[PDB]
Amino acid sequence: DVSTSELNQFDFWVQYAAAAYYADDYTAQVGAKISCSKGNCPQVEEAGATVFYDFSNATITDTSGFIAVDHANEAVVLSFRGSYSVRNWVSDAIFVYTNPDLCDGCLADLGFWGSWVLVRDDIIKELKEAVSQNPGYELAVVGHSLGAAVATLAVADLRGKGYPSAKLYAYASPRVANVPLAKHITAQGNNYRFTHTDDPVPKLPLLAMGYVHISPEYWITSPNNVTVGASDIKVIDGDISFAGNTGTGLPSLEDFEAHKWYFMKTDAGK
Repeated sequence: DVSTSELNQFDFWVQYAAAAYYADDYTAQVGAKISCSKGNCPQVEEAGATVFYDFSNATITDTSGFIAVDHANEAVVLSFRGSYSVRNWVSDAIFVYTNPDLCDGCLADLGFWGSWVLVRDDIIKELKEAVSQNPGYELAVVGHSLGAAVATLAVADLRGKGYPSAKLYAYASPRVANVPLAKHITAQGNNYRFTHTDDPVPKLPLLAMGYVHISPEYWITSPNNVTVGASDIKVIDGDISFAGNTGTGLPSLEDFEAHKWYFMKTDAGK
C-alpha cells in the first residue's frame, strides 16, 4: 500500500506522460497550454501548465516530447514519448549494450541511450534557460513506455550535469541498463518507477540478459480500466526474478493490454 498523498502524486505526474502522446502538444508553439483532447490529462490542464519547448518525432527520430512549466506545483517538466511501435519491440526487438559515460562499470541499452543523446544538447541548454527563469522550481522528468526508458536515462544524466535533485516518474519503463547503472540511479534517489500487473514491457530486457531495474518498483496490482486505490500499489525493494511484475512470469504479448493502463489510458492521444 501507499498513502493517499503518494497516490495523488502518482496519479498526477502520469498525465504529463499522457500529454506527451499528443502531436498537438509536442508541436505546440512556445507558450501554448498543454491539452489532451481525449480527456486524459485533466489535472495537468487544471494547473494551467504551458509549453516552453518541444521536440517532434519525424523521419529521423521516434522520440518526441516537451519542456513545460507548472506554476501550480512549482515544477519544470521534461516529458518524453518514445516510439509507439511497442508491440513489435516486445515481439522482436534485439538489445545492445553501450557505455554512456555515466558511472564506473555502467552500461546502458544502446537504443534508449541513443535516443537521449540525440536530443540532449538542446534540452540541456533549454533547461538551463527555463530553470533560470523559474529558480525555486523542481525538475520532474516523466515518461511512459519506451519514453519512460528515455526519461530514466535523461534523469540520470541530468543529475550529473547540474540537476542533482531531478525527479523521475517512469511509468511502465523497460530496464535501461546493467546492475551498476541500476545501482547508481537507485542511489541518486527521487525515482518513481511503475509497473502494472503483468505488463510485458517492464519485463524487458530480461534479467538473464544482464539488465536490472531502478529500485524501488511501484507495482499497480489493480486491473485495466480500474481506479487505483491506496491498497492497489505494492512497493518492491529489489529487482529479482520472483518479485512484482517480473515475478508474474516471462513477458507475453497476450498480456499487452496491461501496458496501457497506468492510472489512466496513458497513450490515448497517439
